[PDB]
Amino acid sequence: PHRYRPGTVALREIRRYQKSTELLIRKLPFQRLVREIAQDFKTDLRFQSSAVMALQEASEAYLVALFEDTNLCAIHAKRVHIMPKDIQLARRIRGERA
Amino acid sequence: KPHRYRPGTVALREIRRYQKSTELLIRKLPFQRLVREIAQDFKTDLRFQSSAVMALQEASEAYLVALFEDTNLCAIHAKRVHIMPKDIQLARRIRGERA
Amino acid sequence: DNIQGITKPAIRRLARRGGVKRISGLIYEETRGVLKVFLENVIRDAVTYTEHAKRKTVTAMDVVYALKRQGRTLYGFGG
Amino acid sequence: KVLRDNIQGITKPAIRRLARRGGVKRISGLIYEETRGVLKVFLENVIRDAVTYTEHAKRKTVTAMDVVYALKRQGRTLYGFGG
Amino acid sequence: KTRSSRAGLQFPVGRVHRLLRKGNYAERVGAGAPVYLAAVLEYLTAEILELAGNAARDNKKTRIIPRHLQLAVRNDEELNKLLGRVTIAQGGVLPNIQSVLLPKKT
Amino acid sequence: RAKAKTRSSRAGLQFPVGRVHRLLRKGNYAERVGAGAPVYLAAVLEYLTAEILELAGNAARDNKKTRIIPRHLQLAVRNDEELNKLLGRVTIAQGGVLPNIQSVLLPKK
Amino acid sequence: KESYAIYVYKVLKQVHPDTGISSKAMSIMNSFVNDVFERIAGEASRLAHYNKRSTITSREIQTAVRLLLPGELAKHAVSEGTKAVTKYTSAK
Amino acid sequence: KSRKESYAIYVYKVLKQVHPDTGISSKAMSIMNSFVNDVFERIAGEASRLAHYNKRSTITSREIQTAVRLLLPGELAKHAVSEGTKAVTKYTSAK
DNA sequence: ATCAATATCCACCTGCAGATTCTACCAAAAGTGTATTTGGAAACTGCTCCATCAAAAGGCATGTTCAGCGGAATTCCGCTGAACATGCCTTTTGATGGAGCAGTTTCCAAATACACTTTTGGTAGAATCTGCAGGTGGATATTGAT
DNA sequence: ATCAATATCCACCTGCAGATTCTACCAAAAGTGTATTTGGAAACTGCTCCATCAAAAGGCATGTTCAGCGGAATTCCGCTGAACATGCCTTTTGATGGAGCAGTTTCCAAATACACTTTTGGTAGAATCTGCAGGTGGATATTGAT
Repeated sequence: PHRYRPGTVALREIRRYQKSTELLIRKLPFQRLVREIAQDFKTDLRFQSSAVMALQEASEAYLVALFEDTNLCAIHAKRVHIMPKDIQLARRIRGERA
Repeated sequence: KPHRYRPGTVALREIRRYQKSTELLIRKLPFQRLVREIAQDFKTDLRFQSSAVMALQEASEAYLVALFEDTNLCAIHAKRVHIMPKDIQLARRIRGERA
Repeated sequence: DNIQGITKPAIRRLARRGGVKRISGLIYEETRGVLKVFLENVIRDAVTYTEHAKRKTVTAMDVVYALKRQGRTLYGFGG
Repeated sequence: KVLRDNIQGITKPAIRRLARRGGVKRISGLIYEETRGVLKVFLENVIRDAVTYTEHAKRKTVTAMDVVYALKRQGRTLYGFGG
Repeated sequence: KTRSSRAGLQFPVGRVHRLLRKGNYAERVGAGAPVYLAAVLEYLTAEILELAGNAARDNKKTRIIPRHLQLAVRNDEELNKLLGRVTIAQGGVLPNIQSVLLPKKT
Repeated sequence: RAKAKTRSSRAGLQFPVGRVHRLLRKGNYAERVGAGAPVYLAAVLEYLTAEILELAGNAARDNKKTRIIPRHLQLAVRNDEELNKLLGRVTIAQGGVLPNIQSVLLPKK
Repeated sequence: KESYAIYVYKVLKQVHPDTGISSKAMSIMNSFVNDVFERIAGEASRLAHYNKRSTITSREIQTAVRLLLPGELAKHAVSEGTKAVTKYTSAK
Repeated sequence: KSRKESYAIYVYKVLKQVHPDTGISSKAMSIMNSFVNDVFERIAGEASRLAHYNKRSTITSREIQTAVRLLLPGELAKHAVSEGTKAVTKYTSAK
């Protein structure tokens, strides 16, 4: 009849993922996405596996850092839950928007 | 019987007014002494072309105006209308001027 | 669709490395959209270096050069 | 003549005007000192590079071009004016 | 005949070819390179001048000033993007007040 | 000896001066490249390389490892104010991030 | 000192025959052309080196233009470039 | 198969002076290689601009020095400058 | 404070994917020496434009009073995220033809390098021309008090 | 909702600073025409390493239950800013000494340009070695229920 409170698990997850460096999105799904998007720019393309990897590393590192800024925006609004408007603010201030 | 504009009516009047014009908003000589002071602390005996000073002023004012827009967006995010130092700080942290 | 291949648990894992403690339900589709815009900008440029070199295979270097002009320099595949 | 405290030459009314151009409606009293601090850092980095270009060319005069190159270095390109 | 007329251009192909050489961009510069580049430059200045001239017109003016150039650039998605890190001296900004800051309700 | 002392040995460097010169030339950076330039440049590159490895090596020792991996390059760079600034817009593959949780997010206690 | 002024002025007359331009605006237009030239040339320069090419041709310039300009401007810039080279090429 | 030049052996040399008993993984060497190339291009680019700004055809050690002061953060620039001055001095003062 | 269920640590163990070691071949470098060339420092100096003092005046900063009202503090509670254990559908891992990425050879369209001829963009300074800043006044909102 | 107080919009008017119009010189371009050199498209080809497939592996989808977040409503304190009086100090029109930027000619330290020789960093195939990633056990801290 034991249960961990919300937040205790989250916190241990943060500890865990800030300790490791492995990729966090699965490879095949990511690969399919990369190929689908590229097909819109030019058909019948091949990818060096190192190219998909470079893409996954840059994408994850890009998203992790965006989540850091998103968190600072949620916190600025006195919240602990990040929301879409937090991401939007961060992007807008970043110039990816204005 | 008296008369008084409400807090906010004047602000909006001013925003419209300044977003409409393009002249520099900081007094000229004060800004020039400021540039001369900071420069001097880096290297003594420097002269400045008057247009180098005007160039720094156009760039500084553009930087500050754009920074306040972002600051404004951070205050609004926190459901406020008053910008505070922490809005300016959040904006600069996100911009990477110290993130 | 495929973008749904990027799952809630993986998006959640990214958020955790970012120090995020609590997550709203609408974050997942928001993330996917941002990820897609990111890949589109970068892949577009990578594919443009590929075509320029007259290849049919996108190389690590094409990606690296693309990340660099997007101001997102990446070390480790050359750069 | 010694130059001191010129950062106070950036008055409260001038800072308010800049915030109006930036669309700001209400301003906390602490904004003025925070902004002066921000301007100072900004001017320090640009003048630092502008003066480095001046010295490299062996000049005693900072030119509009020196400032324009310093702004471009920092990703704040400026048009017209030297700049 | 000038290379600019041969190409049907207003911008100076000769000058651009020379600027290409003195800028040390490569050991060699093909003959088409400067023609193409001059065409592209002429095209972008036509685009911005079309838009700035229109802004001058909306403000009842015959002479384009920095502010008309800024209005034309910030009001155009793509030009705004190409010049996203550029500051036009004496251009000011685009009139724009956040919704939440306007008075009353409804 | 074997009369032919490489430029690097003359300058007292581990980095390749001949290579750096060659690279400055074939890079279209200028019409000419003075003799001192590649020397100065090689020394700067070697210095910065020593600087990061020194710190990355310590980062490895602290984890009881003898082999520097990407993770150790990332910890060394992001924990040094200056290297972090110089590499502020760089992503080191497989480097991860610095352990850091927002104060306001820790347990109520 | 050379400038693109007389050329900017010719294009202005083609798009707005009765509009003039202040010297400051002209100076901004001159910074713009120089800026675009350098950016396009830089991209072309790197493009050549990445491909071990010692020559910059209309082909690198075109790729540089596609990498540098936003969608609709790229399309029209490319058409104008292509057209000027095709015409120039049939003239002699 | 064509040659692929890299700074890896000189990076390894430097590693041994600094930490004789420490090794480096392949992926880490690749990161250091990218690092050297990135710094090289950034410094060369700024020196290039510097010579062009001053209408000079030559990139000398003087341009490398100013490029360095413009690019590196305070203290790093301080040491990097002395390291470079030292090697040029050592180079000149010799046969 | 007292267990009870877990999560976290640490010391030890060892199989192997990845790193270190020795040999051998060689095009590509890098060092060296001679001959020719030149970029740019030095010395002289024309002339722009930067620093500076002068003086007059009103635009605009400063300092005070006083009231409007935003925003933090506090209580309340709807309902959304998060924990958790159930069941398998997708991703991961390793074996395999073949598409191209590259290495190599050929040779011509196209790019230097060189000697003249000719056209033009700059600019020096004259002048003349003209859009609009800026002061003025009055029709038209937009607000604030009631 | 009618009023009064004010700010804003706006077309008309004119002195004038900034602008487009030149006459005339021209150093520097830019163009014309061989002569010489060569970068890189094109065709052919060997070895990678990429796309595809099947079997083994393990992370994700799903629904119930409920802690607890954070927006809604309420309150009131104290800061912000409108209004206003006062007077400084910026702005502006001027003029002047001379620092120091920049044009010009002189000339050698240093860079380019082959040509010949030595060394070296990179690649390939084989053999041997090892740091540490996962795995186990057992201790003990941490968290949640009472």
